[PDB]
Amino acid sequence: MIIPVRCFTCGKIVGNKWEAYLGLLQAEYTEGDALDALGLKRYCCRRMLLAHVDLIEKLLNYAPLEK
Amino acid sequence: MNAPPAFESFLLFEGEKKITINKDTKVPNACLFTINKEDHTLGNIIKSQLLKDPQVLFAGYKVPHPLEHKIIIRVQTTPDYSPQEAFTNAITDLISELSLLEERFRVAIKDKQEG
Amino acid sequence: KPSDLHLQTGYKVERHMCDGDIVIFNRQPTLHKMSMMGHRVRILPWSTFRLNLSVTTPYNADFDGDEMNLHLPQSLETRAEIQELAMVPRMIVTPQSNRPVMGIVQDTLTAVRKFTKRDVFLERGEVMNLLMFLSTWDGKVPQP
Amino acid sequence: SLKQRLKGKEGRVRGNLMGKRVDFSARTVITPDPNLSIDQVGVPRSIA
Amino acid sequence: PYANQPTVRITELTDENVKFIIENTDLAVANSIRRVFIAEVPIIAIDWVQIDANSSVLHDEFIAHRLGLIPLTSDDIVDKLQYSRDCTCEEFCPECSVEFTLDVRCNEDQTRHVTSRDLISNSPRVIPVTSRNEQDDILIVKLRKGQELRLRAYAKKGFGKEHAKWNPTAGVAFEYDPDNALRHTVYPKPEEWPKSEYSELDEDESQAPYDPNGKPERFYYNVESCGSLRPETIVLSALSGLKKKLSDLQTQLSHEIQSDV
Amino acid sequence: TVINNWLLIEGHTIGIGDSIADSKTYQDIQNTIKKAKQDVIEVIEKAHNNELEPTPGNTLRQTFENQVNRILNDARDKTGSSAQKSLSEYNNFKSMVVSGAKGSKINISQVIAVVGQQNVEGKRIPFGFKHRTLPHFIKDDYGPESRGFVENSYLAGLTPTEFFFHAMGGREGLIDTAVKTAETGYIQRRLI
Amino acid sequence: DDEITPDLWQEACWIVISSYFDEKGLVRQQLDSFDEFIQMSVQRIVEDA
Amino acid sequence: INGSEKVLIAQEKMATNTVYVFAKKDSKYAYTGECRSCLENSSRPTSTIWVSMLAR
Amino acid sequence: QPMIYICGECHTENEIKSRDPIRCRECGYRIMYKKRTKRLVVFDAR
Amino acid sequence: GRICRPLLIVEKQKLLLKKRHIDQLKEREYNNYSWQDLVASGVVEYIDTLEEETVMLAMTPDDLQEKEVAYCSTYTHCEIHPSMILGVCASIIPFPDHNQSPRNTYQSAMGKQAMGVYITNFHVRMDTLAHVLYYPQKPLVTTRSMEYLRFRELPAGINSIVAIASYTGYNQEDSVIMNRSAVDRGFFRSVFYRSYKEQESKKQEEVFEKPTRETCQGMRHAIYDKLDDDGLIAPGVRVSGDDVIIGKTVTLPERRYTKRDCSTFLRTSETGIVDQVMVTLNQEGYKFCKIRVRSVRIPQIGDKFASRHGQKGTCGIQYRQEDMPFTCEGITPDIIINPHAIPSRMTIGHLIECLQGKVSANKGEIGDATPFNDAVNVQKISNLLSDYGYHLRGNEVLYNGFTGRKITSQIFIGPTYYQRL
RNA sequence: GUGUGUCUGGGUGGUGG
Ligand SMILES: [Mg+2]
Ligand SMILES: [Zn+2]
Ligand SMILES: [Zn+2]
Ligand SMILES: [Zn+2]
Repeated sequence: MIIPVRCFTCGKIVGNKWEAYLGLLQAEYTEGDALDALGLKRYCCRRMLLAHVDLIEKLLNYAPLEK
Repeated sequence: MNAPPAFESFLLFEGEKKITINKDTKVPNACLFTINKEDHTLGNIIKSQLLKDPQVLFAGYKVPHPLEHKIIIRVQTTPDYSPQEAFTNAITDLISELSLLEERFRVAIKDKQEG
Repeated sequence: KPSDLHLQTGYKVERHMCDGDIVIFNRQPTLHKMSMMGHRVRILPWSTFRLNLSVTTPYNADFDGDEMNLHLPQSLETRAEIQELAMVPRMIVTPQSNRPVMGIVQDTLTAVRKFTKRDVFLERGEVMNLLMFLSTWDGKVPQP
Repeated sequence: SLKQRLKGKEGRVRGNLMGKRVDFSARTVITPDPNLSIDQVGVPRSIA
Repeated sequence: PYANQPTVRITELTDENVKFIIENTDLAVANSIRRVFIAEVPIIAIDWVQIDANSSVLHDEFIAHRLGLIPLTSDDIVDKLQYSRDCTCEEFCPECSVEFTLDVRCNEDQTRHVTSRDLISNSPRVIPVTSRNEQDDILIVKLRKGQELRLRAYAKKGFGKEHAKWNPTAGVAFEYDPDNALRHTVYPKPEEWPKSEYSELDEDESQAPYDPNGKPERFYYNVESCGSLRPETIVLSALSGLKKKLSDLQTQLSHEIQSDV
Repeated sequence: TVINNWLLIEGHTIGIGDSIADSKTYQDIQNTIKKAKQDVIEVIEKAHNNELEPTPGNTLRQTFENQVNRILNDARDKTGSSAQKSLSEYNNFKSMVVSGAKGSKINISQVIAVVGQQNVEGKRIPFGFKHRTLPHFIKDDYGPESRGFVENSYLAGLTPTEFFFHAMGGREGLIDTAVKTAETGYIQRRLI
Repeated sequence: DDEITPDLWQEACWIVISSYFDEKGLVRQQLDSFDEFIQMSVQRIVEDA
Repeated sequence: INGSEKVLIAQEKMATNTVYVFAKKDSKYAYTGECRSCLENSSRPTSTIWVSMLAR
Repeated sequence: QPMIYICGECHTENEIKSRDPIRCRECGYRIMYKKRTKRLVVFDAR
Repeated sequence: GRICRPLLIVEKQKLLLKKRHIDQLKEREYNNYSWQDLVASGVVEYIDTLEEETVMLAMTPDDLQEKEVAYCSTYTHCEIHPSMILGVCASIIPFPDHNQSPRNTYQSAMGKQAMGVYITNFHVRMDTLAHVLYYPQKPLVTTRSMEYLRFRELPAGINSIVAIASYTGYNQEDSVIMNRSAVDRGFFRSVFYRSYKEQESKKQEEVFEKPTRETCQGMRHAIYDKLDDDGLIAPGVRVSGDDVIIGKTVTLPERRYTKRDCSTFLRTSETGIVDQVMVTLNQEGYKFCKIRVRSVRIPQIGDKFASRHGQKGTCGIQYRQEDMPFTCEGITPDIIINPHAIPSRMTIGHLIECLQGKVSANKGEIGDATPFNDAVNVQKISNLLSDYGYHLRGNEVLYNGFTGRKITSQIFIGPTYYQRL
């Protein structure tokens, strides 16, 4: 539901790359070009940052059970 | 539930030996080296260095079970040349080669930063 | 108390199942004689029973979630009769068709076909590596 | 009734006399292990 | 009979990866060096967390697992640190551990990112990799208003053989004999195979002529660190660790030889 | 043990390249299919215009269906022969099959050349609708595509009509298994 | 000009399907059956009684 | 229903008010005509009527 | 002894004693949640 | 009770649907031009099964072209898309037309057992059984049908690099070998939620409390001090089998044993961390509690896995990263599956999914695997992959993990969607 | 200066091999 810290296959850190990827997409860069600009050359990491679903945002819509 | 502890692939239990020397009885000058808590990393280098030795006529390593953590190294040598000291020779030559490679890598990175 | 734990001859101790114990290994539906067979126990870490790939054929067993029923014979008489009657080697050949019920399968079969080809030539070190996975080897390296 | 107790497959004869539930038995999924012999079976620690 | 004379030729020394060539050595030695890169280079990663507040949607094991995967600058601390099992302290002592603290409360009506900046270290040399002085930080969890996360975590020395979080590398590109001279791999249609980057061949040729006397001699590496250690330090620590492994085995073998004769 | 440890060196795979053939083989497959459809069209024309003479021991529908089945069986045999003849020694499907480990030459033909004729209860796809198999077909269409003959292979991809017909055949297989289990169970219990 | 070419057909039909699923949804049969029962069938049973 | 998420599964019943003719063999009728007939807007229990002809 | 629950809606802390009606102190909600334990929570960061 | 589906309407061998409808539908969120307007425009209509008997149905608009004999020249209706004949679960399958139909049936059955985020408010619900994956991913190879099944925002598996090879014989008989190092990095980690419920009652009378051996009869020798003073485990408490999860005592009609202990215990084989405890009142006013127990499940040997094509398989051995084979770029497989599982099962959709996933991951794109798309075939994907420096058939020169000797046969390796059952 | 009671009997549905 949240971006994994490490790529499953090789172990490159991709926990810091989700927000930069979203910013590049908002900058009308093609997701292939966005992934290229983030240095993810191995297609394992491209899969990592490309197939991720940002479901933690949907969970944040619900109220906390205690404040 | 029955998952083994993660450390157990490299930590020796309370009491057993790291390596054991067993004589093979069906062939002379043949021994089975039982190294505990080890894998293909040491097995392949020791086997390859033994294969480089001309006084060795057999050298092989085997991991009996991937869920277990021991290797069996079988060495057969010329009648004068005992396989135990052949194994010692292999480890010594490997240490020397690794140290030489390390020092050369160190001077290589030194030169690369220097130009 | 340790006075209770003092064993004497004639007592019976219910020890846990150690290695080499004989068990009857059954898979439903129990169709033919080879559907339940005697097996020797080897202790292994994880939570699944483990089988050699050859016995998957007499059991008609796959590894896509198949479960299996183990039975531990309790008396030494029952253990001995399972050992003398129902062990896997003792029943390789089935009476229903007088042919072996179990054989070489899948990976081993394709690789042994690829292995026995006339063009397969093995280097010395490869021969050393393969020769030591032979439990019946006499230790004499053959002439190339 | 008594006839219902005796007649069924889950009844008394076929359900409790001919075949019955037994002690000293285990069940868990099976996985391959080419390193074992054909007569050997891997067993988990908890089951043993 | 005796050791080889392995020469080294380094082609790339970026701060994230090292590309180098080893000649005059065996295939087994090179592959074992690769294995030691992956699994037998000790680094420091979080392996003990104590959560005393977690109102986040991610449960405690989720947060702990994410924390363990965050890389820490392991340079020069791992040399002097000790394994936690090997240390005499009943707790996590500084000579065998590094304490990390995190306490993030989201009192704002906008979403709070619990980045790797919130992992506050008790030592300056070891810190999360992104904190070193451009590049974004590692997201532990997202917090809305009212949710907190308080935890005290310790980082201990460990190697990849126990857990993947202690792996210092991310992708070890090991390759030898690009032109297929040894024919260790057989192409049914060699023309439709892309040339390797280290290929010495021209565009006309598909693969090199076969050489029976040839053996694997030149090995091509590309060790890409995840930032925890410098890649050159990764290679040197790997060599030293493999050497010390062999030394320990030799010492034990000599002890058994003494005990036997 | 020995054979697996050598398989570490040799290795053994299966992939897309093993399910493909050169341009010549695919041209031959398409030509064989086209000739088969031409023969079926000619037999259909003969039956409609009554040049086709019924064979003894059966009716006119049985004669027509038997001839259509012969033509399509010949087409499947020729396409399978062409596909198998096109294989290389490095083909992994061929390796799995000739070793007898798993698969069959029929599986190779279905994957590479032609899936073949889909059958329901031993005959072609019935006219579930009024005189047609699907609403996409003309009434009284006895051609191959209309009655379940899957021209394409598993590599090229089944057309949706062929997908539905293949689903019907698979459903028949599943139902047969489901009833067979209970029937044989009772027979076995009585026998023991 | 007032026609869809083959190259444009795929995006057109998927737009049509997207519109359908945006409107009807996936469980429309159950909701519609229950709505009909509540709105009409209960009243019809009561009046018919 | 009592905290349990229940789902009603659609039941595939034979259509009503429509005459169907089936080849009910292995019986003393040859052809039969079934009409499961129910009246609209009250759903009184179906009064199926079969019309059949003898076999000879 | 001073058992604390949490309202599902108000997220308020309520001192509810044994065999008491389950009522919020503000909105009177019927559903209450327990606070996280105090003993010790430790996970090896795997 | 009549069943019907929408279909486009064909008149004079032309689609009544024109470019104007699509142009309006593109602005659907703006000018509220809905599917209802399309129905009212006379462009689509619902055709019953009985009506379907007498229609002349066109598979696709290019089937309407009169460049030849044209088969039929009186088409009355046209399918919107042939992929719409598939149900919910069959829509998940990529390239279902490249598979044997029993495999598609098995995947339809097994898609209902795959793990994932079953609902967005799962932390609120107190279902008796619940499985949630740590890191679900939308499939790289995606059919357009599950754009509307909510699959790309509630996915049920992970895109994983599988290599179809016979590595060590532990993947035989439909079994898999998976990367232990990947599993440590969160690959297919999931959480199992178990909920218990209990009600107190008065007729005798029973209450929630922390029982004591001096006033309760016949309890078990389990730690009752895990409970709070009200007889309920607090959240964040590790709990094992035969541990009291709810402390409940019933009074007896008629010392040491004035009450009988009727406490509910955790299931004997189950362990976990208590994560959510709720106390409320039932319909008739008695106290009623629900306790959710959280158990993190690491993928281990024996856990069942399945592709999207009926390629089920229990996990065999797990090898660490160094033991697993690797490409020239250091890309180990996440899973290794046996090649023998393919030929008898005909799951060519598995291979095409791997090829398309490789192309998509290298391209930075999401591949289309809508079943009856003529625009996509194996050759175009192969040419695409060859443009990215890989072998066009998805094969690679793998290296042995134990020895570093490059394997003689080039292994087929690529990303494909996998599911944990 | 100790220690056994573990809600049965039916029905319905789903599932695995
Ligand atoms: Mg079965
Ligand atoms: Zn990666
Ligand atoms: Zn210490
Ligand atoms: Zn409230």
